Amino acid sequence: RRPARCYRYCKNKPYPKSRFCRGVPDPKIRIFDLGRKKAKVDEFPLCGHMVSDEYEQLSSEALEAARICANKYMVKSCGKDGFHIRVRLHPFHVNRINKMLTGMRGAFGKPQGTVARVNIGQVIMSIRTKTQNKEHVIEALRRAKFKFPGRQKIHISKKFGFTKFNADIFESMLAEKRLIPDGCGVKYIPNRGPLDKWRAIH
Amino acid sequence: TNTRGKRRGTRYMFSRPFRKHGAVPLSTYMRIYKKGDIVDIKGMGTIQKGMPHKCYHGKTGRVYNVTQHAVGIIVNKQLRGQILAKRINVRVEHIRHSKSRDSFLQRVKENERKKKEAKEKGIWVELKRQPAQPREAHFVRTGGVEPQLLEPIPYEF
Amino acid sequence: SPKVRKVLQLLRLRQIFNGTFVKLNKASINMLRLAEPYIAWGYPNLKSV
Amino acid sequence: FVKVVKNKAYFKRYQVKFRRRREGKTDYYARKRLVIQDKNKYNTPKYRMIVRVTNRDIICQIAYARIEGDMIVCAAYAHELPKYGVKVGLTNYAAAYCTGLLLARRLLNKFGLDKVYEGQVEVTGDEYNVESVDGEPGAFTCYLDAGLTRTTTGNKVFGALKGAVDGGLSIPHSTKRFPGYDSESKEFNAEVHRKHIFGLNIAEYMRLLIEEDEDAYKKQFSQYIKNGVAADQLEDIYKKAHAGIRENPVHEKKPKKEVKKKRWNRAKLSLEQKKDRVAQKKASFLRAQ
Amino acid sequence: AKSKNHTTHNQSRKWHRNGIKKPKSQRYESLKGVDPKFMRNMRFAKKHNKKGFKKMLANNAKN
Amino acid sequence: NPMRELRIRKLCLNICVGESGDRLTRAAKVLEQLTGQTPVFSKARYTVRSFGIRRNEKIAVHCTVRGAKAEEILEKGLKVREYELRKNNFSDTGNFGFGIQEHIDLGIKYDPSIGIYGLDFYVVLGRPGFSIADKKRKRGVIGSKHRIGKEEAMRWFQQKYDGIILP
RNA sequence: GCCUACGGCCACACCACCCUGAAAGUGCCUGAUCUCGUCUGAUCUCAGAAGCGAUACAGGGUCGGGCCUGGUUAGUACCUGGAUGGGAGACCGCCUGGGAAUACCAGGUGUCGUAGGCU
RNA sequence: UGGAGCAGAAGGGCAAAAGCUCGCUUGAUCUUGAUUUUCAGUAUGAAUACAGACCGUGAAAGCGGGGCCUCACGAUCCUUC
RNA sequence: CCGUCGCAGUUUUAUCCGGUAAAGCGAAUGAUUAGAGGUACCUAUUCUCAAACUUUAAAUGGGUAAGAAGCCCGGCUCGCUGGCUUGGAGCCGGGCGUGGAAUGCGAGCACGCCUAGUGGGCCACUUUUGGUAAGCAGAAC
Ligand SMILES: [Mg+2]
Ligand SMILES: [Mg+2]
Ligand SMILES: [Mg+2]
Ligand SMILES: [Mg+2]
Ligand SMILES: [Mg+2]
Ligand SMILES: [Mg+2]
Ligand SMILES: [Mg+2]
Ligand SMILES: [Mg+2]
Ligand SMILES: [Mg+2]
Ligand SMILES: [Mg+2]
Ligand SMILES: [Mg+2]
Repeated sequence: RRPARCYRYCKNKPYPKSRFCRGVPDPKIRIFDLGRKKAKVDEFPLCGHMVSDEYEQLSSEALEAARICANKYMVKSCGKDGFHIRVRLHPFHVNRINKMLTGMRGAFGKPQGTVARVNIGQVIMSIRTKTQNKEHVIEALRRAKFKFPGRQKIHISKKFGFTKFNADIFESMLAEKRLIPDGCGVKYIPNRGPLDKWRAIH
Repeated sequence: TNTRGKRRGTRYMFSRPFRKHGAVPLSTYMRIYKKGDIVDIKGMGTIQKGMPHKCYHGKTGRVYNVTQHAVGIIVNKQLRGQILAKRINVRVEHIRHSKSRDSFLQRVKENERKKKEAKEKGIWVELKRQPAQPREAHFVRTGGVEPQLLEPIPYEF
Repeated sequence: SPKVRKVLQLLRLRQIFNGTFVKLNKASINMLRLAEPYIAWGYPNLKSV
Repeated sequence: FVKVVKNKAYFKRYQVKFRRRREGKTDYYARKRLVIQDKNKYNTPKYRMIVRVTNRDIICQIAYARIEGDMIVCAAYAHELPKYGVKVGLTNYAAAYCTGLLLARRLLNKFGLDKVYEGQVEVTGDEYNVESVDGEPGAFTCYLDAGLTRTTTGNKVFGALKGAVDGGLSIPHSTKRFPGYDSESKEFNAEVHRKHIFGLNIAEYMRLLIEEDEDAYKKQFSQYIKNGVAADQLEDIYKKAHAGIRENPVHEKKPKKEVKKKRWNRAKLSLEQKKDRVAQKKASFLRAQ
Repeated sequence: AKSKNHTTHNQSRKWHRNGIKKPKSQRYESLKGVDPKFMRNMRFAKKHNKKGFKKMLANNAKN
Repeated sequence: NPMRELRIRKLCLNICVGESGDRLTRAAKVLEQLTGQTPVFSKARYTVRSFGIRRNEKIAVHCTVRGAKAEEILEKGLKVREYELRKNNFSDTGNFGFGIQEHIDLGIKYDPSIGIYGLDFYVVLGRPGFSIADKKRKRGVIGSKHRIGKEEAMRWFQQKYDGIILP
């Protein structure tokens, strides 16, 4: 295919696979969660993200290659069931390609591939694991940067795993029955529902 | 090139608001529109008869003719360099009384009352509206407590 | 700009390096805001007047 | 299992109808065609006759629509007939004609048009339409608000209509829905209509029950016997009512009643009571464990 | 030998070259498109308006 | 209070024939002899090749009885069933029904002209006051503590007819 | 305090469930001779007043759903005008002004007019 | 709460409606002028609101001079009615 | 001359219009990831999106109004309107400038009458379409 230099910038409007854009091939990346996904929230407290710094288009080919490069290092350094990689960029923007060139007469091209439009400060790939595996996530996410264009920086989030709550408050909300784990994440329990649900918790 | 259809591009313009569908409320038909009053124009998709064109949506004009459940409006329409007084016929479901005109007629009723009440007392009151003047001088008490010191916060991720 | 060129005529500033006094109110400061790159105004004292 | 149709997203998108529609009282489709005045009339009142029949009472009103609500001009009820003689049977076609006649005579007495337009003092059940007199004030033009009733031949909404037209009201109508219109021959018989106006269809039923079974005659016409009303007295009872209505059509009410203003419903709980109720339930649940 | 299709680039300058002019507001605007039944009666109101000219002089004297 | 007594609102009989023609007009006379009233033909909603039915083609006949005649036809229907109904015959909405395989047991003598047909007896129960959800003026719901459940329907069948309900 | 008929605004009014309801009213309810309409007086129209508050209806309750209002998110995102600003670029900062919306949290939950009527 | 349908493409609109069914019908009729849209503010096409007739329908208020709205069409000359 | 008409590629005040940016999809349509609970679905959550999706929703922007062509008092005409001077519109007499936002400015005559040239454009900030891109092609200001 063409090099990623041709479809790196978000130059057109988002062109998703819809009833009007038919004939789109299947994306290269199909699995977004790797490792031990069916793990409790207390299993993997630490989480690290691959935050982007460019407003560009990451190809599904680069999303799959960076997924394998990060998985092959977490398996070799943290075991096959000691992490959970979640790719947080689904390729929805379809790329078009013109015919193998009467030159520009009817130049609207046919679908070529799919990219994921990333924003400045948006997470690309997230890895949660034990706290002592902090340096392994930084290196696993660093090796996957070379499989991506542009500039990305590795950030260790203050949240507890893949949840949206800080690690400092997570322990307190668990004791107060405000957070209950449901598989990979937790459910926020407000005080604004029927009281029967409150009796079931306690 | 685009099509010259009458309702081309009126997907959201003539559509009804969210949870505002159904039959038209009755007070819309109970409002009196005399000749010469300033009314707004806003097409309603519930009633397709007597529907104003997409150019007059959001426009304003005065009423010159009144018929059964329909009035005639003199609307200004700038085409290229000639603002044109258009005499259109729309039904009452697509018009509302301009509150700007009613707010001015109330200022006249008060101006005529103030200058009449001031003449009976001999005083002179003002009627001309004045823009927001620069704030006059004033004292600001600290209340004993010092002002809260602010400073830029450090950068976090 | 046409909007800037119209405000500069209402202030009688039709050429470079000319000055006119303006009675400051909300209807005037917003006119001075539409032409900030073209004007350099302030608050003159008595000696300046 | 089955998806909850009335889920959270159901009530978010759910647009309730009008209150009068949710209660099944106002037909808003026929209302805009009945109460809305032409825009070249400029606040000319468009009156209408509101005839409603409950299980025990017949409401006859005359109103015109306004933005702040309908303005009831005159109102006549079938429970006011005991003042004119009719004690029982306040929800029949003969009673509808009375409250309709009372509405037409009470309205004209309020506008002073009672001495100008009298309608048909003698009841014949035939087609009648009041005409305006030159030099005299115009006749009160009104329309019929039938409501949600199936307007078939014989509905009591056309009995009050006939009472209003005979009273002096100028209501456009026809003799097609009056009881006595043969749908096959397409002809209107006025003698059959006069029988329903004076309640002769009740007399033919009271006599038939006496000649068949007293046990059914007493079960069907208990209050007719309690008040002494017989079958041969029906036509003369309503005649004295039709005469007494035209004589004194004005309405008189009681001065006032000073009560203690006792509240009978339950007082709505405040915010402090709802919070404490939850805190007590939370304290009671953790205590039982 | 293609060319340009549509342009409104220099048109705003041409329109404002002489200024966008509104029609001069005239008292007693034209009564075109009014209700013909309304125009009939309004003509009769002016046709017989002199019929009460004597009552007008009598009422003005009372003031 | 007497305003909660379960009663028979209507008995709806159904004879769904596979096809129209002379086979269908015979079943119409069967309901006429039993219910004493003219039946109503039900056209097919859609077309089915396997069932051999075309759209808007009468395939069934149905009636409905309200007064004491509904209790008469139900008594003759429950007699053929030996006054016993399975527990699943009662719906959660308070109604129930059963099927008769031959109309000759209901009281209609067999004749060589018309064939033998099977009916579909369905009883719609109700309390006094269930008409508020059917009238046009001021229509309202029935209410939670007033609609018939499956338990009250089975108990009513075990009391008025003393029938046996199999598990 | 409450109920009718007609309404205006059309969820703060709806929905689920539970509790309570004087008096009148409303409704249920009782019948099919006439009016009228159905396969069937269930609906509809008509006739009536033995029965009760079961339901409808009204009021109240629910750490109720929704809805409504406000806070928060947030001067965040976005944006007018400006620069011989930065950067290979992608884009970003500043100047001049304008300024959001979810999640989250809190509060509220019909109201008004006309006429007649009950405590 | 329309998640169905409304002849068709799509959008909009629509629930005791504009959908479905039924019974009466021919406002899809005869006319004058004004107005809207494409516009040069010319024509055509298609629309809007009246008025004067003559009718339909409904108990009536009303509604209707084609299709729920946005497309579904044609100058001079000539022929024909 | 002040004053008053009249005027404006501009503000202010008052009041309308819109569905773009952004946002949302634990809200509808469409797309989409991973577990959990109850019994392949079903409930409660979770990841990522729309140009031909949207509950929300700007900035900029569009329309109107800011008086004598008015206000107030008293009458007249009508064949329209009609329970009733009841509307409506027109007309007549009398009374009342504090001209009833800021600023600038002379306007009007369908911006009169006749009228040449032009009807190959091109470029830049921003917005934006096709195209890998183009000293490319095509738009808005
Ligand atoms: Mg197109
Ligand atoms: Mg060219
Ligand atoms: Mg071309
Ligand atoms: Mg709640
Ligand atoms: Mg909020
Ligand atoms: Mg006509
Ligand atoms: Mg020229
Ligand atoms: Mg030329
Ligand atoms: Mg050339
Ligand atoms: Mg170019
Ligand atoms: Mg070129």
